[PDB]
Amino acid sequence: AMGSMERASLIQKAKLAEQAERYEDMAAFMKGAVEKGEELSCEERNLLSVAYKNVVGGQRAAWRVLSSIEQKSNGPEVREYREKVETELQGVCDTVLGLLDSHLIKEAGDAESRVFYLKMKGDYYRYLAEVATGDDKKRIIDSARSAYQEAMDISKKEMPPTNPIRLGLALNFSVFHYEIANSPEEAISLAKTTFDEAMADLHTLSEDSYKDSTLIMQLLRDNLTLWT
Amino acid sequence: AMGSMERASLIQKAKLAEQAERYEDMAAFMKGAVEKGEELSCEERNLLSVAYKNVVGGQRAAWRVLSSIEQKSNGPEVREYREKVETELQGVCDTVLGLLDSHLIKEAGDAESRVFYLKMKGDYYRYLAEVATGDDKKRIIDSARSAYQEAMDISKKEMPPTNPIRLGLALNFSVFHYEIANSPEEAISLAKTTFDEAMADLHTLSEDSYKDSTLIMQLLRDNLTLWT
Amino acid sequence: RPSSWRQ
Amino acid sequence: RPSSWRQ
Ligand SMILES: *Cc1ccc(-n2ccnc2)cc1
Ligand SMILES: *Cc1ccc(-n2ccnc2)cc1
Ligand SMILES: [Ca+2]
Ligand SMILES: [Ca+2]
Ligand SMILES: [Ca+2]
Ligand SMILES: [Ca+2]
Ligand SMILES: [Cl-]
Ligand SMILES: [Cl-]
Repeated sequence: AMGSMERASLIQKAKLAEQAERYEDMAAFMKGAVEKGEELSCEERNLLSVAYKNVVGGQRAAWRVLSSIEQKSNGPEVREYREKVETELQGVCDTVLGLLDSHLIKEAGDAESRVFYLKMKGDYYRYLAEVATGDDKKRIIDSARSAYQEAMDISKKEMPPTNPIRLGLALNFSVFHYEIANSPEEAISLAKTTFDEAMADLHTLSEDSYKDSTLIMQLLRDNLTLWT
Repeated sequence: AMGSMERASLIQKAKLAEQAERYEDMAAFMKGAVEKGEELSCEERNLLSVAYKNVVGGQRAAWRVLSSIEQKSNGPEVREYREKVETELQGVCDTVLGLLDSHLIKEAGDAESRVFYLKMKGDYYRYLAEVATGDDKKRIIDSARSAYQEAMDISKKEMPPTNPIRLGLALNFSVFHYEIANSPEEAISLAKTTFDEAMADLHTLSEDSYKDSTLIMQLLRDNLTLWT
Repeated sequence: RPSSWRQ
Repeated sequence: RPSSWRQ
C-alpha cells in the first residue's frame, strides 16, 4: 500500500505518527519502509519495533480482558469476539514475522542488527504462544525459544553485558521462561545472572550509557522481586 | 458489514469492546445496531455516543498534534499526513451525521431521545468545524449552531434544569460559542445561567441524581474558572 | 482547551 | 504479569 511513497517520507511520517500516538499508521509506514528492500538503521529499527509493540500491545491487553470474561462465563458472543481480536493479533504477528523473514534477518550481518531482529522474532512468536491452544502451540513455543537462543548466543559473544539490546533480550527471554515455558527457575537464573554481570560492567560506561543500562537493569530487578 | 449479526449480539459485543477499550470495534457494532432500523434505548444511545466520542476524540488529539507541527514548519509530509488524519476524522463525522439523519432523529419523539441526538448532531458538526478552512466553514458552523439551538429549545421546555442531558448539551453549546463561534461572552453567560438554575433545582433530586447533576455542573464551573 | 462533556 | 522491555 505504501509502494508509491518515498522511503524517507515513510520514515518521516512514522515519526509524526509516533508523536500523534497513531501507532497503527506508524506500523504501516515502517512496513512500507522495510518493503523498500534496504537495510534499516539503528534508529529505523527502533521505529519499527516501537510501532508494532504498541499495536500488538493493545491487542494483547484487549485479548486478556475478553479471555477473562470468557473464562468466568464458562451465548457465543464473548467467544466470537475474543476470536476476532485473537485473529487480528495473529495477523499482526504474522506480518512482523514475515518482514523479519523477508528479508530483514538474512541481510543483518552486524551483531546489533541481527540480535535486534532475532529478539523481535522471539517476541512475536511469544505473543502467538500466549493465545495458542491447538496442535501447533509446542512448535510456536519452540520457534520463540530458538529465536531467543540464537540472539543470546550472538549477544554473549559480540556485545558487552551492559548493552541495552543484550539486556532487553535477556529480560524478554526470562519472561518467556516464566510465562510461556513454565520454567520459573530458568527465568530467575537468567535475570539474576544478567543483572549481576551488568552491575560489574557499569564502571566502563559514560553517564548516558550508564543511564540506558541501569534503566533496563531495573526491569530485571522488578521481575526478580515479583518472582522471589 | 454487520448486516448478518443479531441486534442483541451487536449490543452485547459493543459492551465487550468498551470493556476492552476497543472503541473502533464498539463504534462499528453500534453502527450495525442502528442500521437494524429500530429506535435505540437510553442505554443504547449512550453506547453509540461513547463509542464515536472516543474514536473521534483520538483523531482530534492526533490532528491537533500534527496541525501544531505543521504550523511551526510554516517537505510536503507533515501537511500530507495532517490531511490524511483530517480526512479520516471527517469520514467518521459524516458517518455519525448520516446515522442521525437516516433515521435516528426523525424517529425520535421523546424529549430525552430527540435532545440527545440533536446534541450529537451539533457535536459532530462542531468537530467538522474545528478542521474546516474552505468555503463551507460558515455553513458547517451554522449547522452546528442550528442543531444545538433546537436541542436547547426542546430541553428548556421539556426537561428540568438538572437533567444530565440538558446540562451536557449546555456545556457543549457553551464550548461551541467559545471555541468555534468566537463568542466568549455568550459562552460565559450560558454556562453561568445553566449552572445557577441547576443549583436551584438540586433540592428536588435523590442522592444518585444529585451526584449525576453536580458532576456535569463541575465541568461548567471548570470552564467558567478558565474563561474568567 | 475547555471541557466538553465526558463520561 | 512481569515486565518485558518497554521504551
Ligand atoms: C529490546 C530492546 C530494544 C531497544 C532497546 N534500547 C535501545 C536503546 N535504549 C534501549 C533495548 C532493548
Ligand atoms: C451529552 C451527555 C451524554 C450523557 C449524559 N449522561 C447521562 C447520564 N449521565 C450523564 C450527559 C450528557
Ligand atoms: Ca526512492
Ligand atoms: Ca548486511
Ligand atoms: Ca433479528
Ligand atoms: Ca419514535
Ligand atoms: Cl465478533
Ligand atoms: Cl500520509
